[PDB]
Amino acid sequence: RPRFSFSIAAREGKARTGTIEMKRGVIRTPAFMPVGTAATVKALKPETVRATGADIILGNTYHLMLRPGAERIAKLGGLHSFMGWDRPILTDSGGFQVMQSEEGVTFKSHMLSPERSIEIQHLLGSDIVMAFDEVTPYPATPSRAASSMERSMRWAKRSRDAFDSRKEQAENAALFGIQQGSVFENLRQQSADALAEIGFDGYAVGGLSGGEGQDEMFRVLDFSVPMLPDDKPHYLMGVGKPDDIVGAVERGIDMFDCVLPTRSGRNGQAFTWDGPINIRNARFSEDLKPLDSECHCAVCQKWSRAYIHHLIRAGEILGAMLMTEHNIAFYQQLMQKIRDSISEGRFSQFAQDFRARYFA
Amino acid sequence: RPRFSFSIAAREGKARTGTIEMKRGVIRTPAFMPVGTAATVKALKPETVRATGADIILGNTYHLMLRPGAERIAKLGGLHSFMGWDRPILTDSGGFQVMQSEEGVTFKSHMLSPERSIEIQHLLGSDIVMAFDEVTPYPATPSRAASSMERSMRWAKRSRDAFDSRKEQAENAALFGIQQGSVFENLRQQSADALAEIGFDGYAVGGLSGGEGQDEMFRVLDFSVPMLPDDKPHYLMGVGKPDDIVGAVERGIDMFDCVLPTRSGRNGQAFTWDGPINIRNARFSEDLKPLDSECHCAVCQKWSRAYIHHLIRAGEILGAMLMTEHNIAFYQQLMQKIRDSISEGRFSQFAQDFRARYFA
Ligand SMILES: NCc1c[nH]c2nc(N)[nH]c(=O)c12
Ligand SMILES: NCc1c[nH]c2nc(N)[nH]c(=O)c12
Ligand SMILES: [Zn+2]
Ligand SMILES: [Zn+2]
Repeated sequence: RPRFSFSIAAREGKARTGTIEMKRGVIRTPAFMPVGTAATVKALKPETVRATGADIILGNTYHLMLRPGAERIAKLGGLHSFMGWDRPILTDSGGFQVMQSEEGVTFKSHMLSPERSIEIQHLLGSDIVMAFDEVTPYPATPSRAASSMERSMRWAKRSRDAFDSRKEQAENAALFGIQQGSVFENLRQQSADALAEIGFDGYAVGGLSGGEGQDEMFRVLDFSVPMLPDDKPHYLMGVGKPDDIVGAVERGIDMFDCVLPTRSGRNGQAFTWDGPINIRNARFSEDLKPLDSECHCAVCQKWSRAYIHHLIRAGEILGAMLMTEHNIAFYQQLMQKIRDSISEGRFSQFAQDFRARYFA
Repeated sequence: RPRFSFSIAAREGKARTGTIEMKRGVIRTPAFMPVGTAATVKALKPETVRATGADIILGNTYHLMLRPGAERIAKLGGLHSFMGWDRPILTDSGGFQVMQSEEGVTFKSHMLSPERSIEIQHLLGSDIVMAFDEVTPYPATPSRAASSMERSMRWAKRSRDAFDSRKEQAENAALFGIQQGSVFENLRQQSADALAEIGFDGYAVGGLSGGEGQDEMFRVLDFSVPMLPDDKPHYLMGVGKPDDIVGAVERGIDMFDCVLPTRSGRNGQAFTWDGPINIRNARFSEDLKPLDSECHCAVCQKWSRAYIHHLIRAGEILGAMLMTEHNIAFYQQLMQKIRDSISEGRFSQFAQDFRARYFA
């Protein structure tokens, strides 16, 4: 396998399905990345993450640099070895957790800058490295959005140069740039233009899911995604709810990460094709059905709603484990249905059918 | 398989190795039972419990009756179905958690008595049912020890009769009686005599590990175990540390349960053949070795001390999972080495070698 190759196998409107080939494996797009905060997808062994269908997971640069430490992980062999996940890993850059000077930022639990962020991602042994950016809070005035976007584009060039100057990283990993500009079309365009002039392996749409709500997010995606190079992956960071994913794919997004399936699983929320359920609710106390009637996951093959209800109410670790496994499996099944429907030219109908039942 | 059959395959001194055949499976003795408090061996799926070598697990009557409820579990199909463990389950009776009238006891989180305890164990679908007893606090005066023992023997007969009057339970489960009498040889003998006159499928030594310490516990086992019927299993409830298990087997015990491997795993203590380690200690922060150098468990095949150190310090659920799996696997490997050494007539040497290295 090459360092990086993205191929589109089929299209429907703005939606695409295809593959990213990297040295540690192939990633089927559109892809959902389970989030490994501190070198673990919470409550799951890596084999279990893989069994659900995940091709790639996300690691958080900010958190890993605080504990256990980036240099410590490198000394121990890198993140893949440390946590026992041998497939691709994408690492975010830290600009979200940060949300200061033109050089970068210092904070108390440390320093982050374009150079230091790329270096930490190198120390971890990341396959997909994200450029270090400045993330504008929503809402943002035009002036502030422009200033943060301009800074982010200067930092994208510094990110690019830091990555390239590290031969081992440049030869074996990929680097993605991050579009900014808040909700403003002209800034989004300036940003896209700047990123494409520098050139990246992939392009994230940054700055959304920051409080603007789905309508506004979709409106911004409507004009922002066509500004990115068509022949590279489009990554929407920190999204999201199933309906957010479907609608973002309808608008050209190829990759996703979110803590929702994991976090909400631990809290008692299970995803189903008829919408999420609150497993702690009394209505589930003697319900022998699985979490979801169609789900192929091991949890739904083996345990009832009633049992998982008990586990979560009791604070048992196995409750977290089962909820999380199901939720991640559900998310992967969603992505698989999206991939198959696009390849078969029936994604429009899938989205319609999905929504009518999920929000019945 | 029969309802119940215990066969001794080999002996060395007072130590025995053999099998208990029951309808849901065979139990290799000497046996360690992982404890499932509230319908879960904490942090482990039942398949993982089985993969470690466990033949049987313990369920806590007291806790299950409080949450989720005994009648609720019966309505849902019984404990095996509820939690997804299809092999034998032993349930304790509640007399430990209780530690009042001659009829039984009422308390606030409910009622327990010989009849109600046997009924709850029936509702759960237990394979090995324990008689309901009264457990004397240590230390106990001779007079108090005698009174509690006498009461326990009256309650053993009531337990026996309740079990027998329930045809389904009598035909498919086994009933074990519990010897009491504190540290007093004459009371222990009276108790053994009373239990054997009633007749049970197995005999537990109750009332120990209550603060008397290992020396005293071993002294009491020295005279108490020979009082029990030789041809039935001998169960030491709530024991224990590896060296406690070895010494109890040297004195004729065939079965064990304890929360130590699970509880102490979650807290950061890993068992090793050179003794327990505190994985949170700084000395493990960059240690690439497995938890134990010889352990065959999946955790030690795959992850380092350093990683598990990180997980436990971070409060991650996977830390609990890995620690627990290892500790239960260690305990099963201990039991396997005990079984093999007795069968091969080299258990004396094993015990000696085990102790010299574990306490080096
Ligand atoms: N949801 C927006 C977002 C999530 N994670 C992010 N990480 C970075 N560097 N930048 C961003 O804009 C975002
Ligand atoms: N360690 C003593 C002990 C543990 N669990 C027990 N359960 C019962 N019924 N009786 C007992 O004496 C004990
Ligand atoms: Zn499922
Ligand atoms: Zn191990």
